[PDB]
Amino acid sequence: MRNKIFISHATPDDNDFTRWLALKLIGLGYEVWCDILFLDKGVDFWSNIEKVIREDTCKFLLVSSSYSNQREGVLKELAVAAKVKKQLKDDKFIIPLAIDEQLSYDDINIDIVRLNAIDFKMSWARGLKDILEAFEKQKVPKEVADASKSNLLYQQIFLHDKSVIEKEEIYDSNWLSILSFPEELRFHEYNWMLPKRFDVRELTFPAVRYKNYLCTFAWAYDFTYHLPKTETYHKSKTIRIPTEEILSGSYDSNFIRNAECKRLIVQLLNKAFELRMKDKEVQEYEMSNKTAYWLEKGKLEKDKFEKTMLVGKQKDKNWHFAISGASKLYPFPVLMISSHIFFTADGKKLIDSSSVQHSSRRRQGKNWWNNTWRTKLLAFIKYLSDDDTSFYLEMGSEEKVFVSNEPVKFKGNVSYNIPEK
Amino acid sequence: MKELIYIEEPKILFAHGQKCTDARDGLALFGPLNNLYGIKSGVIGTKQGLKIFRDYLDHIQKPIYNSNSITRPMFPGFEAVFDCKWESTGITFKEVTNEDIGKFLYNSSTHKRTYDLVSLFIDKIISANKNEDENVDVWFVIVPDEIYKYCRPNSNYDAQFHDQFKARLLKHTIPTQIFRESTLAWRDFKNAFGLPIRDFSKIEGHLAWTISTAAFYKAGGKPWKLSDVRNGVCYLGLVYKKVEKSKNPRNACCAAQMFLDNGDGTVFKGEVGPWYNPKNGQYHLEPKEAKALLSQSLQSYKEQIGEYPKEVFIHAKTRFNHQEWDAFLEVTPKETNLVGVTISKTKPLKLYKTEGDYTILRGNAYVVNERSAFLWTVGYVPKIQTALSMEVPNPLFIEINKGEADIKQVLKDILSLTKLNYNACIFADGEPVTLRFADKIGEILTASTDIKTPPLAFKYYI
Repeated sequence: MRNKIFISHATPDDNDFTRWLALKLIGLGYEVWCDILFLDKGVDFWSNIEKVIREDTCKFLLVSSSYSNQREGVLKELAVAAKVKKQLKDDKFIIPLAIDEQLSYDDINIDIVRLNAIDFKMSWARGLKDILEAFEKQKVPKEVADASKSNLLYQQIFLHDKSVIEKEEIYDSNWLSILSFPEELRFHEYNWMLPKRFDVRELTFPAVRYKNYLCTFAWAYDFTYHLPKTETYHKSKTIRIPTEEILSGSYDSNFIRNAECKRLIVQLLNKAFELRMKDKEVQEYEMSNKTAYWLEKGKLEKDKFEKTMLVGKQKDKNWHFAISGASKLYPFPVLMISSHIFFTADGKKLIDSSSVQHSSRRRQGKNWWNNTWRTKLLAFIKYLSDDDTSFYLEMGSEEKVFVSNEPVKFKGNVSYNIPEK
Repeated sequence: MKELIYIEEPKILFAHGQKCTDARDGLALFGPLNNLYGIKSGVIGTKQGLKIFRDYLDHIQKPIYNSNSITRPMFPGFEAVFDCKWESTGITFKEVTNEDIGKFLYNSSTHKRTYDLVSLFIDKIISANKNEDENVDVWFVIVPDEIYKYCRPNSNYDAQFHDQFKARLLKHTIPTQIFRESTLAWRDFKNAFGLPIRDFSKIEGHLAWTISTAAFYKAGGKPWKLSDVRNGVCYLGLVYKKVEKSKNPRNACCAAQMFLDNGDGTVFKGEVGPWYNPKNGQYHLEPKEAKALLSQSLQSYKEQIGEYPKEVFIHAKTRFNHQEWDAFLEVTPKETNLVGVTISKTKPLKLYKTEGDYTILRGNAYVVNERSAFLWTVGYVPKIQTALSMEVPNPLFIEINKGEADIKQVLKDILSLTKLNYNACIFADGEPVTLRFADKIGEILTASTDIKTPPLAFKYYI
């Protein structure tokens, strides 16, 4: 018995309305046939089209758009439709559905001009109501409406190739793990023998002020040259605290709180990173709250490290990849590197216009994707390496912290498929 | 290496009891949750503005496709998707002569001219609402471009047109939508080069989708509410704003945005006081204001539902100190569980895929510990085959600052809270809705410092 309602159209341009009406009608209680409903293909498609048109189809709507007016498939289906129309003696077997305004009345195919066209050009809902009225008048058998079948069909035909798959992936971050730390942190006895109002930050080996004492990663007698006034220090008044136990966080004494000690270590690491990259002949740019370091044009050959394009040109400007440093603990000891893009004109002198710099940063970064950022960050990390495995960061005369040059890897269990287009 | 867990995308409920993961497809396929008879429209502006609004209203009825039909699905038409009659006939029009606009457009003092233009709109709005026996749904204020160009800061009340306009009607409860002439008629408006100022030829369908969703919501209907729900759970978001005009630098104002299942939130206004510390730059409340705000929150919840909530979440951008939290805990009934979470975007951890130019999939999370974790809410998605943001995403830092709650449930809850934004029918947003509108609400409520209003629905603010 004939219950299937055929839709003919040109593909893939007319897929939108075809999908809409088919889904609404198949959720309304009817049964609809069209090319894009199955996604199986291969079973002698023309013979199947003949079989459904001649044997199973009840009504036939042709999308009388500009493209579908004379396409070979549409014309062939229309010829078979005329044959079966003469067979079943149904004058209203063919229903045109004009879906555009640019098709002139003279242009429409001769075989469909005579038949009454149900309007779909002004509004789709009124056209759907007209079609529903036509189907009530022509008394097509049907059951109750059910949109869950529409949901299932949309999920299984059109939400098929864009799902979540269980695939392993390896992601690279921008964090450097600290391998080893000095054995002990030393607090000295000063501020009665250094001059008052002293800026210890300008000293070579970094140090910080803690009320009476002086907190630094250095022995007692390494500051003689900077402060000749302090040569009288006796090496028996330096309190030493293991660093590994601070990392464990189990220290607790009236002298220092654990959080304050960790903050002092963070400041020391920040300063040490600052001077260590000062030694590596990279230019500095003082941002609003941090300092970012970049490479001058021509510092490295072809402005490239290995196979990464670090310094480039955009229009009448030169853009540089720059990095800024910071430290943190208690995920585990970590150093962060933050990426930035800066601009110049002559290759050495920065542009003093902040708004122009921001606009150029936006314009250049709009065309940078994940692979570019990852490769540039990896190349800049590798440029600072002293060994093949890690690079040292100075703590004192005989104290260093060795930071690995490979960021921490992350393992993911869910992935997708790269789109064809 | 470190392992990443996966959090599945939540589903939102739609018409006929069906659930979808994208709101646009569900709307175009099933329809909105609650349907109205039709939209009774009111427009105030010049005659040309009325003509432009009428033309656009007739235009959005026709189907309108987009260049990339897989990322930005097509718009069948307002009657087709929302099943409501938003027609260009039978609308109430109020006329503003160009001479009146020119009378106040040429004033030197920016604050003064902003005040006069706002009042010139507001008096007409209130007179039309009061004198007429007609019951208009929403008021569409179509404004010429020159006013917006000349009603912005640096061009005792704020110097922005949108914020002032939304603030002054807070006491009258009048839903208003502000449009420029250049947006509704982008094709007509051209530069000296002959090109349009605003090129919407590529995202016309998405623009119509957003406008239709906003108009349907502000008229009274609910487009969508999320499907997989925990019963009796409320969300609270705190907002602080330093008042610039105040002589004392420490004066600050607080507000609480309250959300339920439905995504139609309420706004509670707090008392202005010294909440800002200029030393370390963090905001904190005195005990009395905290008690008042929380008491109003659960009073509103009891009024809306009838029973005390089983759980309460207080999302904020900064950690809570002890006196604030014990003041908060003073008021809450003992049968309810309180959680206080902090969400901040300032943690610079970026994950890079080893192969392919695409970024990390959205939804992956790295749980640091049972109290703190990351969450990638703005990563890549396969549904539309394009990530939501450019460059490389920065994840949200979710740390349970106070109270005891499972971190995984909090992660799923915060991910679910990203699908409720009626102002834009988009796939998702990178910030939870409880904190997405912090700046807009704060500026709007600061624009008027004499605001003494009861709790109001969200549509009166946005």
